[PDB]
Amino acid sequence: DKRKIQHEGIIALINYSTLCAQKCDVLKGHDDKITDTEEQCLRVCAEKIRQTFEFTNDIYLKN
Amino acid sequence: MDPVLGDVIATRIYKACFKHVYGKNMKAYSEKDEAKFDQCLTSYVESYKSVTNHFITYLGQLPKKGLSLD
Amino acid sequence: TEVSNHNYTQAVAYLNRATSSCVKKCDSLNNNGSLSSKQESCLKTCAENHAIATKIHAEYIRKLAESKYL
Amino acid sequence: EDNYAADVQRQFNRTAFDSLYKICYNSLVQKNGSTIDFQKQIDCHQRLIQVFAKIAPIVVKVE
Amino acid sequence: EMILPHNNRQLARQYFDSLPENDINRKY
Amino acid sequence: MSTRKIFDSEEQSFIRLVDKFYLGLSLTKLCAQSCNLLRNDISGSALTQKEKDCLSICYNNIEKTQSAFYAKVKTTMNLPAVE
Amino acid sequence: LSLINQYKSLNLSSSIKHNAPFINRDLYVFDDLFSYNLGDITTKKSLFNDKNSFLTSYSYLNNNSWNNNEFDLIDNLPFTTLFDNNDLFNNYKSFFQDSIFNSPKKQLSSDSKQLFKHIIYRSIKNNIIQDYTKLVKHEDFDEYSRWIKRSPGEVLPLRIIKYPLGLETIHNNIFENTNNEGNVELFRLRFNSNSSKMQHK
Amino acid sequence: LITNSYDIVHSWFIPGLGIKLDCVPGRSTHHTFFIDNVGFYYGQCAEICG
Amino acid sequence: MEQNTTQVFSDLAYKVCFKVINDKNKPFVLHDEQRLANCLTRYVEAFNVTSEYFFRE
Amino acid sequence: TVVPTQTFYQMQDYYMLCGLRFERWFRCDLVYHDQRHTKFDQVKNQKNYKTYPCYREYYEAQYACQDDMFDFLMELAYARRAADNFESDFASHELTTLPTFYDTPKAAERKTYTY
Amino acid sequence: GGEVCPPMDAPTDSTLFVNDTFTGFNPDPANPEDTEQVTLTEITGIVRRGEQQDILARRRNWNKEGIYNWVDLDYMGKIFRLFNLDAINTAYIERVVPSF
Amino acid sequence: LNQKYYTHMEHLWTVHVNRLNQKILEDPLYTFYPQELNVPKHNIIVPTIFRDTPQ
Amino acid sequence: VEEMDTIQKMNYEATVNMGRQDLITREYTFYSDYEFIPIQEDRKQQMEDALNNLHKIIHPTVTQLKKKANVQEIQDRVFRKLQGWEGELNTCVFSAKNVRDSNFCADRFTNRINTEGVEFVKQILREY
Amino acid sequence: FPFLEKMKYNQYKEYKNDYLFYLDFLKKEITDDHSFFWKARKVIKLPQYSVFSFVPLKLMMWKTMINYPESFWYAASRVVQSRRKKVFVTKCSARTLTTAGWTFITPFSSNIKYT
Amino acid sequence: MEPFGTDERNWTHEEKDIITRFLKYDKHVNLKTAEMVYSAEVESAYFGKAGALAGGVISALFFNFPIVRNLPIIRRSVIGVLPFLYCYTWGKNTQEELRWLKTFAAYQRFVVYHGQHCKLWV
Ligand code: HEA
Ligand SMILES: [Cu+2]
Ligand SMILES: [Cu+2]
Ligand SMILES: [Mg+2]
Repeated sequence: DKRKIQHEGIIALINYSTLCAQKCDVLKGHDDKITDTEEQCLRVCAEKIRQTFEFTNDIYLKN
Repeated sequence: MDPVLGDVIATRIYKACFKHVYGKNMKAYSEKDEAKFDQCLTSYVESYKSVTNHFITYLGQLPKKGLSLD
Repeated sequence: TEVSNHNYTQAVAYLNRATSSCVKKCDSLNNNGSLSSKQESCLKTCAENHAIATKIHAEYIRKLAESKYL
Repeated sequence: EDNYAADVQRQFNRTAFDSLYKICYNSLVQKNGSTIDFQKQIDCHQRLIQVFAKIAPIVVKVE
Repeated sequence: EMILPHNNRQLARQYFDSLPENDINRKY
Repeated sequence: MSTRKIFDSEEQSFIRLVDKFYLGLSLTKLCAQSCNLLRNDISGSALTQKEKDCLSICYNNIEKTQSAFYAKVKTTMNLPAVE
Repeated sequence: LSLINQYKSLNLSSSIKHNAPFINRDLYVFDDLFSYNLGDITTKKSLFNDKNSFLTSYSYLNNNSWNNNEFDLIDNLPFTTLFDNNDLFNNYKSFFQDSIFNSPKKQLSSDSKQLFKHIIYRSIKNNIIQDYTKLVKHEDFDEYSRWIKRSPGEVLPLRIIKYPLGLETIHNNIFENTNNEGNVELFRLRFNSNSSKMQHK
Repeated sequence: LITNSYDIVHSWFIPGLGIKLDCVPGRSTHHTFFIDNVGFYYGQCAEICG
Repeated sequence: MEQNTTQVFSDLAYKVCFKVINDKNKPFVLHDEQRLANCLTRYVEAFNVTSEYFFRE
Repeated sequence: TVVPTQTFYQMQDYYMLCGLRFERWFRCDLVYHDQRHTKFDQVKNQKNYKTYPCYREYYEAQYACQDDMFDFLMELAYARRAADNFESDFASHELTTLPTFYDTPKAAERKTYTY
Repeated sequence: GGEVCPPMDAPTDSTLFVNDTFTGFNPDPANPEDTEQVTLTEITGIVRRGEQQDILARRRNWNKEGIYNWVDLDYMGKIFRLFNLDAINTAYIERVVPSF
Repeated sequence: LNQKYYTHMEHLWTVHVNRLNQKILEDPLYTFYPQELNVPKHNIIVPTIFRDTPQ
Repeated sequence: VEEMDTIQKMNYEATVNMGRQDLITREYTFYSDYEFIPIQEDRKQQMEDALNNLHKIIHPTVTQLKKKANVQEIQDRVFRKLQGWEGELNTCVFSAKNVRDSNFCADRFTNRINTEGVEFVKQILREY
Repeated sequence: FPFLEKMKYNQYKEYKNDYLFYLDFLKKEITDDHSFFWKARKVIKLPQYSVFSFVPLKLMMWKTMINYPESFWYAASRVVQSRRKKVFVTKCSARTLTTAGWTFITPFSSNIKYT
Repeated sequence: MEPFGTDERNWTHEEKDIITRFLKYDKHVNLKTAEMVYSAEVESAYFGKAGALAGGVISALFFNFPIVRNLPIIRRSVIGVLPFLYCYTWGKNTQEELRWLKTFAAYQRFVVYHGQHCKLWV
């Protein structure tokens, strides 16, 4: 269903945002502001996730 | 609380107990593993009781309005 | 005075997550069927921390949702 | 329509697929993102698919 | 009012870096 | 332990199947970790003989004690019947 | 006049499918990839995620989860009995006397709506998840009440207060206050932790 | 005696003691009061009030 | 379902933030509550950044 | 006596004296109002019990004022304590007051002490 | 307050019994939130534009007397204290039954 | 026009040269960035849990 | 704390209730107020530690002075510097956007107290 | 005094300018429109009669009332024999309808609340 | 908040407009102040139109006045349009003055509401 597909897409967004936040060590308690270095790390993590998913989609469409 | 939630609880317990038995040594099955599973079940039940007691106690001792003491 | 079934289930879910996290943190399953004094102290501390964190997390989520209104 | 069981099975397959892929990505990604091998990701995903295919009849069942 | 150093965007520095090498501002 | 009639029979069965599905995913991750499947040294897309044997041991262990442990937890928790 | 080019796209589904970090959903492998015993499914069943939050959403959907219960009815916990433990029973009642742990369905629905609005707008920026109305909000406060008074300006984050000296001559001591180190205090720091609450009468 | 009045001016008038204290609104008037005998004295209001 | 999406969001927020904050298993203080709030804010902002990059740069 | 009655003693009616005493008590209270339940009379245990520093000024103000005027002044005190309005935040009239011998910069050395 | 059309049938998807994201309607016959209980009727019609005054065509309305001869969507929206006056003035839907 | 702004511009240029000589490439005090360069204010402020004072 | 007579129970209830005025009034918030990010608890403790360090230096001098006028003069001289620094801190904390900015301002204020405040206090006390 | 209250007819004032729903107003149940009903001032034990008329005896015939150019106070002025001669039952006109002596004393004189 | 004194700059048109749109739409402003600014906007608008229209009518009459009607076209036009210019200026000035006086009253109410004036407290 279209609603189910949208739900899965948003859940995937949440899961991989959490994964990038954990991998970049963004979550800290000393202050609530994410520095520009951490924002760059998060964006690079998101870019790598996007590239990996493009590769996987192409491979599975070929197969 | 629907009974299925209890079933859900069981699942978590099983998962935890599994990690305590075969988490490191992936051996075969015997009565020793059954005894270890029963030990883990009892430990998890006691830990759940303790956590429930302390959680509810702390969240109920937080003041929320004027003291009555009728 | 009146608690919904959903709110009771949410309380049970709070207890479930607190119990799982305190079992993992305090190694409460590494026993002979009964908890140790050190394990009991660690479970008490972890349960109190979970109570505080649950209160703060619920307040933060409600304040975010309400800030959408404001 | 009448394929309610088929729809539920399709949802289960999609969710398991995505969860296994996320597990492999979390396990394989290195250096706060920006470093992962696409072929290694695909191989891990296939191996985890085989493992879950063996596990699903054992665990995922009714009654 | 003062802008905090972490919230300070060095726009003056950005323009300074874009200047030619033989520039009066670089001489200053 | 306070039990109520909330979900229907089919809905209860589906929720049980859903938690079994997520338990299956968790056990998939568990057997993968315990059999050294998740490593960067792997350069192939197939399971080796040792990995297959360890996975078979994991499946056997899951098979032997799942129902028994669920029954034991159900007896220990002792949820009162819904009326 | 304001709607001329405000809403470019209306389909969230297309943007989700072409941009979300998930594998393509049209693959034919999702039909018989794995084998499960699903019993009989005579109704459209939907799956919920996170392996811990599915039951909360399943209970939220159901209408029988909103039947109010008295504590004497729900006087039990999954591994603990509360009818024989009076202290824990009272703490349990106090726990459920918090408005943040005992909310009506309307509060949870509003919170879920606003959180989903936040998620969609921060992810897609599609501008259709926001409220269509433009709300102008003004505070109407009854200033003619002596029981509650607001704070003109604010109670500032920090105030340094001089301790008065010589107000007491009972034993020829002009320092009313002394800290734990034993040193007499001349100044005090007062903080305003909550910037919006009223000041008690 | 701190004499005051809620609404209008009254007069606490004790004839036996020969004293009269004017209770005036907004005026907290301090009077000294000394009675040098055991006595039950009646009195009235000596300012027109209604 | 949208409520399920928000429930997953909130539960993941609490899980990750409490794992980070409660690291030494010491009893909490008031500043520990404030640090948990800071970690939750960082989680929300990290989600904003990552999702915004995912859809377009 | 902290605030003397002799400041306004020619007047039998104590209204300016009432205002003066209440103002002094309100200054003292603005210093100590939020520490009362932790360091002063309103502590839970008598171990940490201490008399509130403004007790004498409070009783003097109560003596000088009737309950009606005291209620008016308490309404003003609430209005000024909600906003945390210390009088020193607004006071400037000392710049438009005639100089006096008591206004010397060396206030401690102005007094001559003698046995 | 008559019944123009029979109320719409309840959906067969249990996840559709929540308030809609955009319309805000809950298709729940027994809604736990009493203040959010709505009954939805589904109509089909044709979009038509509003009318204008043409005195020579004998389409003139006296608002004060209550005599109306042409569809003045602006006045109709104002008199009924409706909210989206512009989206009311733009057009209106003429209900069309299928065959009879 | 030159008479009005000659001294004002001399002071501005002198300040510019002084802060370049001191190698100050940071923005001056009264610099008000546009909307995109500003820091959004964090709305979500959660007050700490109220607890009774032991003393 | 349970076992006590009626009078003791009433006194305990009174003492408890006199401390929950902050609890009761936290629900009544105003929409039109200008909110600010408050000073964090650790920064509050650091500022109070700096104040206690200042009080450590002044204690022997003020306790060895037998004139109230001298002690009041010492209090006034320090208070002007402290009030200027407090005004700077209040401005920079009210105009703060995140907790990082509030922490920066509180750290600047504490560093001013611990660096220049002690020097100024020592000079004053040497004068006295 | 029932003839004085013009709030009774306020519902008619709405449609003096808004004719639109005047016809809808006219199709309404008649309860007290252009009529005065006086509630029972006496206990009457007559089960045969459901409703009793307590109209004043000097207002029963409108033929005499319509052409008389005077207010309806003639129906209220000394029409009962019930007198009560008790010094303590004097319900005066109003407690505030007094004077403050030939020396106008304040705030007694300068306030409508008291005079 | 505004500087006070003889040497200070008077409120410019841009400042008045910005303050008006601040008081009308911003939060931190009570409902009464915003309603004051709204009532200022509603009632002031009549005077500009009224002045312009009265000036137009008077100028139409003045273009045919006993001496104006016999003037050359340039002088006749100038003398005829003088009443229109005067009344149009009167209408615009009255509208601006009424609106700004009420808006400045609302601004004073806002300043006292948030305690943003020294030497003013309850
Ligand atoms: C002009 C001054 C004047 C006069 C003449 C009178 C006349 C009288 N007064 Fe009056 N009285 C006052 C001045 C006066 N009074 C005042 C100021 C008050 C205060 C009011 C208040 O308290 O606020 C007062 C109040 C007052 C009270 C107060 C009631 C109360 O306090 O409870 C009483 C009661 O005993 C009283 C008694 C009398 C009596 C018995 C007479 C009798 O002597 C009456 C005698 C009658 C005459 C004197 C008539 C004169 C004869 C003529 C026909 C004149 C025409 C002749 C020629 C043209 C030459 N008076
Ligand atoms: Cu009297
Ligand atoms: Cu009297
Ligand atoms: Mg008198």
